[PDB]
Amino acid sequence: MENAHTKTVEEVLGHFGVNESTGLSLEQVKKLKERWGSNELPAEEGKTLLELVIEQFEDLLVRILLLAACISFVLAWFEEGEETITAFVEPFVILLILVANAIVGVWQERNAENAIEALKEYEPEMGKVYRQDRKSVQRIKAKDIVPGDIVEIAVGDKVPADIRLTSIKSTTLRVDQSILTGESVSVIKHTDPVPDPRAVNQDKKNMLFSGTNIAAGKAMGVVVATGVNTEIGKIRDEMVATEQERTPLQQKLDEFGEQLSKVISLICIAVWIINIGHFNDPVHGGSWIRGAIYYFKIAVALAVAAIPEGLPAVITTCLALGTRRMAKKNAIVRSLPSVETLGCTSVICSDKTGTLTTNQMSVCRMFILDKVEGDTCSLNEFTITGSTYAPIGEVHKDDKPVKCHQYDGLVELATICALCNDSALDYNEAKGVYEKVGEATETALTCLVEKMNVFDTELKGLSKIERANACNSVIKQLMKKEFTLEFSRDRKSMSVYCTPNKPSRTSMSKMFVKGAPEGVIDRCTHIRVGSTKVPMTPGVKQKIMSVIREWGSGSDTLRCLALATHDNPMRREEMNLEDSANFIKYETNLTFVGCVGMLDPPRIEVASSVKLCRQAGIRVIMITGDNKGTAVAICRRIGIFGQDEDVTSKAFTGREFDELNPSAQREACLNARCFARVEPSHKSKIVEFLQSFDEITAMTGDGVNDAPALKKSEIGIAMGSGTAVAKTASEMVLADDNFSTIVAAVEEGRAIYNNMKQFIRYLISSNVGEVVCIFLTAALGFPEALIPVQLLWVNLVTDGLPATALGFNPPDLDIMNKPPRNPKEPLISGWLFFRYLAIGCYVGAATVGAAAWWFIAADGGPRVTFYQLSHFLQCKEDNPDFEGVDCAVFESPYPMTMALSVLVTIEMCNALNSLSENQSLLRMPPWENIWLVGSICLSMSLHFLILYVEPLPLIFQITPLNLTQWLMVLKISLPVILMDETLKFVARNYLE
Ligand SMILES: CC(=O)C1=C(O)N2[C@H](C1=O)[C@H]1c3c[nH]c4cccc(c34)C[C@H]1C2(C)C
Ligand SMILES: [K+]
Ligand SMILES: [Mg+2]
Ligand SMILES: [Mg+2]
Repeated sequence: MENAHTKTVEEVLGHFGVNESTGLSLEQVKKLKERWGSNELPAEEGKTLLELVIEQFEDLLVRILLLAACISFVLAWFEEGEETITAFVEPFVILLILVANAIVGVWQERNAENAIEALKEYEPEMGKVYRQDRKSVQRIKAKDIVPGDIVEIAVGDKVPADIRLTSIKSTTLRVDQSILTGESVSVIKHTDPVPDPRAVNQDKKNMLFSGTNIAAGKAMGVVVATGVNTEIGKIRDEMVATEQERTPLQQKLDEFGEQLSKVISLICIAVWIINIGHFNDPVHGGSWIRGAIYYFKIAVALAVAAIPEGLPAVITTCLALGTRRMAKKNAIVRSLPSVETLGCTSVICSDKTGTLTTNQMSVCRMFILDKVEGDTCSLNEFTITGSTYAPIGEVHKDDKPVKCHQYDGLVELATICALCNDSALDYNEAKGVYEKVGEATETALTCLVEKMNVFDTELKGLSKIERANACNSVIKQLMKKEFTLEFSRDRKSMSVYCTPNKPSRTSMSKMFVKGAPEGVIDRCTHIRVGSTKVPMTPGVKQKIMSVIREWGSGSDTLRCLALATHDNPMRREEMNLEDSANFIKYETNLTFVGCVGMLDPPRIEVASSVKLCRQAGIRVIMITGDNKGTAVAICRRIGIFGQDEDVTSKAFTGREFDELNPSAQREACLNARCFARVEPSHKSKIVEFLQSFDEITAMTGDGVNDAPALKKSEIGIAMGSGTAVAKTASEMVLADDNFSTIVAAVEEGRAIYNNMKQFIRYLISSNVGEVVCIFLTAALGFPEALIPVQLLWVNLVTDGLPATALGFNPPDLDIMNKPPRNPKEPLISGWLFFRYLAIGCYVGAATVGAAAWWFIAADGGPRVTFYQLSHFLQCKEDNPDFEGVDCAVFESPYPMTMALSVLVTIEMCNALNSLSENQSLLRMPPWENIWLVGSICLSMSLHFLILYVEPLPLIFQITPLNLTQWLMVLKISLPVILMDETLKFVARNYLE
């Protein structure tokens, strides 16, 4: 049964045919057990490691390299037995990189924590029900509770299901709804029906929600919904939903893979049509099996040349080195790709309570009476500092520090706050911070007494635990509280009856009252001025409320409590405490002492972080569960709104948002910076609209209610003081709760993005140069210039060192002054594609020309034969036109090691040209990045180690170039820098 909050307790009881006294029977439970099942949150199992590694191989471009792995394994299977050691190097190093990138991709995207497990912690193991088989209350598992059961709930217990309240056994019933509402303040509940079925969970005072706990009181009720039907069940339904979101860089590289896969297939057929016919007259060079061996060797080389192997390594290396840089700022990155996404975020959604505010209530202001003249009175306004429950602070009067031991009106004010309290302060030894005991509102008064220190009690040489209650224990030794008049909804106040201890015969009993200002001071017939007592004037009572109104409804917008006392209370025996309605009569003729305002203070660095995101073009939108008045008040402090700014169309509540038509809801998500009284389902609903607009959203909650908005967001952020559910649902956690890490992570995320796309183009320009080299030798007919074994060493070891160093390029000075980049922007531009194509064509001709140089230059090699070079496959000894030259020169390492040195040297040049896009190398010196110069030296010296170390040149088929051949490769490769510089000059000084 749903929407039972609109129906009376008798109607709901009549729906299940149950008697609230005897509850359900055993035969009716079994009938309800079948249809509604057991009451629990089902668990969502995660994908295992065997399934995640398979999805790495399902990519289209991975299947291309995997295809070349099997072809090279068959090509190495047909090789002669003498060369077998060097033959299997190709398929193994291909399979080596194939498996290496497979596990790196899984280790990168894997989320090791499950949010459903943290959500199932709120399900209580046991519950208390009334059933027909027992005359009294029974205790059973929460799994066996079915809708229609009559349950009893007491203080401290967790609510096993969603329950319609029937009878409240205590005076008032208080609940902690922070699960759904995100707010830690207790809520008063009743049994009366609530109209307006569209009302949110915050507006239903007759319902108990599963996972919440009871702050105080005792009551009973009937279970409307169990299992997934509850409100916590609506949370996990949005938790199990995962769209496999991918960061924009992963999204474009995923598309670039299918765009590259079509080219590799077309280039294979492009060489196949230029392939001389082996079915007609290839001089019968081989058998029918030997005809397809060249097409397989050229396709493997085309795949190894086009596919940028090692790219998953340099990307993952940049993410891990960026995650470590963020951990030093106390930001724990739970998803490696998510450090890049935070650079392009155009909007930041933030929960107010626990994130923008300290979640700990503190007294902001207080006042007492100063002087009374006629019907007009003057007040002394005081302010109290500190954002936390830590009993530290100093009271200021009119912008001057003052000690309150000399104000007798303040001493009695602190007397009321300590003496009438159900709460206490506590110091956590493990957490190292002061926690709260009981109500957070009453705890704010406890801190005030310690921070005021009216009696000048010595606080030095006192333990941190003893310091919590230190100033309260003194007042407890003074006055003895005999009993307490419980808080009741009618009078909106409470009181305590205390008698002095030390002034036994010189003093008499008194009664201290606190409550809502309207209901209290109307029962106050006097005003406390210092230690004296003056009658309450209608002109005085009008001036008193004039201040309390400006505190509640003003730009401050603080909660207020009127503090009054009864000097001559009624006698002990004359008070019968069973009926709660008599308490408003017992508290009367009070003397108004003072009033104390309180607020949940915003965090210190939040207001400064908002101004920085505003300069970066990043909006901030508060989505909270608190009231609209308090939220707008916080937004004016932190800078989201202006003090005089009109919030009319810029702020909405939960029901107001749902009431709008879908066309009106769209406009709100764009222009509205504040959303209050928001159900957890609406937190994800707001973020869902921002994603429909092609915006990159960042959601920072601390709460269980924030979990849907966190999981739905592309990059979520969690507070270290937040619940475990909010941590497992996000990609990032702030351990120190510093909000300035958000603006520091956006700066760290933009520097990575500019460097990532920089080496992405460097590695992608190196591949097009290797395709032109392998396509030109196949069209001309020259022997192989580059072996795919050599290309893998160039793609991984040679080009991986400067590519990783390109991630260390110094960021921009104004980088945080730029608006967020377009998430749909291409990786390459029109002029950038023409440039990488022009550069790739020069290196392709430089490596092919290097092999043609050794043959045609006739220094150390044979003389120049062009017809014999393209036709070299037709060379067999005793054939004319080959007279004078050896037929084995085509397999010599010299032409290949000539092209390999040209390829490596050019890649050291392109690595140097990758410092800045359009800037020159003279105005941007090469030493601006030290890691890049060191990467070139290591990569260049590794090109020597591959030649000289004994086993290496046999598998790679290379030899040293001695003295002279290096001068040919250095003069041919160096113009790459001059050629690229010209393409940068016309783009910088002319194109734009
Ligand atoms: C087994 C494994 O997980 C993988 C791989 O083994 N790889 C990458 C890859 O995902 C491939 C890839 C997919 N999309 C792109 C864009 C740009 C570059 C690459 C890729 C490199 C690819 C390869 C083969 C290195
Ligand atoms: K998420
Ligand atoms: Mg992969
Ligand atoms: Mg919160």
